[PDB]
Amino acid sequence: ATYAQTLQNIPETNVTTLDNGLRVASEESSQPTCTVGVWIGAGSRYENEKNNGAGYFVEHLAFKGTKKRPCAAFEKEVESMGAHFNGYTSREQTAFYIKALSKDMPKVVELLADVVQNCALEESQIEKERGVILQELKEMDNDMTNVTFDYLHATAFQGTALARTVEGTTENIKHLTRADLASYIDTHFKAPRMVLAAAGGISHKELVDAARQHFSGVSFTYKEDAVPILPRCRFTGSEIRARDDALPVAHVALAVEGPGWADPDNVVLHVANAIIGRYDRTFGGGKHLSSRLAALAVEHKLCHSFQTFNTSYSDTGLFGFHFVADPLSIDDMMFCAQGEWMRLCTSTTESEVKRAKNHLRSAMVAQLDGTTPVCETIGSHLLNYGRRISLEEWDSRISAVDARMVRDVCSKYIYDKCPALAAVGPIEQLLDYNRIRSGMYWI
Amino acid sequence: AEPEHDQRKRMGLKMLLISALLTSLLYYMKRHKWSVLKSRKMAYRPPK
Ligand SMILES: CCCCCCCCO[C@@H]1O[C@H](CO)[C@@H](O)[C@H](O)[C@H]1O
Repeated sequence: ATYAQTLQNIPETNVTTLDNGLRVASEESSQPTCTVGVWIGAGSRYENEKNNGAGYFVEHLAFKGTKKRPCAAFEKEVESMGAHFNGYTSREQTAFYIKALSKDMPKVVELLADVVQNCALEESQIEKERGVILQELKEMDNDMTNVTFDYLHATAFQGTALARTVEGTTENIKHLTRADLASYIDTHFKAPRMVLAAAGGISHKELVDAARQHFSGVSFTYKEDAVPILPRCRFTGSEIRARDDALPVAHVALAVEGPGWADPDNVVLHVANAIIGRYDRTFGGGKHLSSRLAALAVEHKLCHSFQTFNTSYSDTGLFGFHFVADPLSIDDMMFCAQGEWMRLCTSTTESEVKRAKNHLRSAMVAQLDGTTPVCETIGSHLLNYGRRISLEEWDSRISAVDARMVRDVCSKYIYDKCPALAAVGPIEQLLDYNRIRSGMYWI
Repeated sequence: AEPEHDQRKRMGLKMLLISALLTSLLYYMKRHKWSVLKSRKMAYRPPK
């Protein structure tokens, strides 16, 4: 049994659209347990200055019970069947999903539909989750890594929809209303923009049947069933420096604008980041790690960790890197990093890519390690690519990447581009955008 | 008294033209780099 075959033999992902526009998809395995959920095309990006944070406030009440079955009951009914209910919300994607035995696949589907369609929004609950969210913000404020990425966006997409935090403003959360929340749900949570995805020991048909049964609400006007295209977000080469010598370490993130979900280059871009990779003081590979940056990081104690990323979006993205270092090793670190980006554009080797690829292949495969992760991949590919891309395909696209190709793309997206940078902490040694800008050319 | 008279003046001409051209250029370049600072904005955000 060869990798090649094990791929072809992976069951297909069934996709059928109901009448109201909702899409039901799923991957059936011989597993007794499963994961089903609805992945929505909503999020902070879809918010505005006045309702920024609603989608998150909503996330906080999605589980506090619906109208048909209030808090106590809703909770009790789920716990008692051993099901796990989780969910999240990003800038361009929200989702609620459940983990339970395939045997309850339908009762689950019912629950889901009841959550997205009939959230309680009990006036009394709101005022409580309001105090709660307010607390979550203070705790998250102490997580430099996310405070940084937020700032990164804040400036990389400054002045636009994407420049907003998923959680939202302090004011916004202090004043949002039963109304605004209701409105958000009734405006965004709609069939054509939703996907009921599932994976495990489920029958597509048993699923799609149970789907037609609880996801009814048919639309009348043409407006109701066309998916609204968002106004574009403008990238801006710029920097934001939140200094505080009182923090023990410094955080730095640098990025150029990304291509966006649909673009094929994204594959090569990922193949690229596979070369630079990532490090963190607990990798035992140490000085022998294959990643040049990681080595230098070790050889010269350049940092505590670092990661490359290719955060994609519908019409844009962020391709860059982030690293945590001590106040006095920020510069060398940055210097070396930008060096590697330059190496990508001008002197990548076949040897490098060959490996990067295998690392990437193993990566995609591991992204589907369980039911939740698979369901999460289905819920996403549809929402973003409009269909499902099977490992069999991914692999072919990845296998086709060669040095000469990695070079061209990276050059196309990195070389001589004005980057967006965010620094937090004791960042005095890292300095001058100008200097950083010139680290954007000549190997 | 000074045979270079004409050549000296012909050079002065060239010197000015180049000079005016080169200066303008380097002014733009100087400004271009500095812009990063000139427009820079800051704020004081204590956890007050
Ligand atoms: C600020 C920089 C100023 C340099 C200006 C260069 C002008 C000198 O150029 C001179 O012009 C003379 C006149 O024809 C020629 O005879 C000389 O050979 C030539 O070198």
